Amino acid sequence: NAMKIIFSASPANRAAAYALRQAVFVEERGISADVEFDVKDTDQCEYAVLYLQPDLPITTLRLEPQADHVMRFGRVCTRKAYRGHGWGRQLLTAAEEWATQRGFTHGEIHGELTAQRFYELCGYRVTAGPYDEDGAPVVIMHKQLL
Amino acid sequence: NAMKIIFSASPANRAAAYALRQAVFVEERGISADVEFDVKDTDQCEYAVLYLQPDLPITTLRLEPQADHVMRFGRVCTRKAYRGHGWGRQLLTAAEEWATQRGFTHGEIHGELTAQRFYELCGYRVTAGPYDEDGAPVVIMHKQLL
Repeated sequence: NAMKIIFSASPANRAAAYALRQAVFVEERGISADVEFDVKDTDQCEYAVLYLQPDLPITTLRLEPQADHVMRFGRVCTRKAYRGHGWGRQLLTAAEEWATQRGFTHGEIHGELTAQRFYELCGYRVTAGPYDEDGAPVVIMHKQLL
Repeated sequence: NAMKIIFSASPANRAAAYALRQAVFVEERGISADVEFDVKDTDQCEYAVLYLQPDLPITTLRLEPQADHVMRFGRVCTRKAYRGHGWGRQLLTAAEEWATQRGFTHGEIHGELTAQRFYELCGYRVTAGPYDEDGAPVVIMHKQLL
């Protein structure tokens, strides 16, 4: 049993991603479900999921391609018992490589202000903000992918 | 007497730019002067000014270079009696050409929500927002320069 990472729009992988987001954003943190789950969540949307076992997804992000070869990584979260062990960082490092393989040259993050330093260690920089949306501070960050 | 456009950090051109901004942002629209005039306003900062005559500046913008060959155009305004005749648009078209000559490949605007369509006609697109800062809605816009 090795740790595994999956990029795809399948029913099963899609389910894993929704289950993580429902537990963390909606239930644990009290965000409205019609805010968390949005018009971009279709059958065609691809998600990145990291599994310790086949029945145990632990961290996830949503792939959101933009114009001009910019990839945005969104809906980022980690199962509570597994936070603080570098799994999110491992997932992101793999998602960057997946994106460059498909011709994107820049990563893009709309992160919570409190996560600024984390993303700076991964090589992102603020290009706009802080501002405010849905009630709390956000910063726009970019990184050149190589 | 031809219309003239000037790009520079000289006392005289700098003065023209401050006079326009003081009249429009501070006096006409009631923004705090320590908000309008900021830490970027040094002797080394370059401004773009359009003159009908040598004693008559009518529209202006501030040159704000960013990392990675992105030029931001800021502190944009036009003398009241001369609004709505395309002068701002003429200035911007000239500032884009000035920037490409110096190796910048992208224009960047942080505009008021109400100006979205104007900038779209000039070839910009929203890449982030709307949000809110200093009390009112802003959108982040980009354009490829050619």
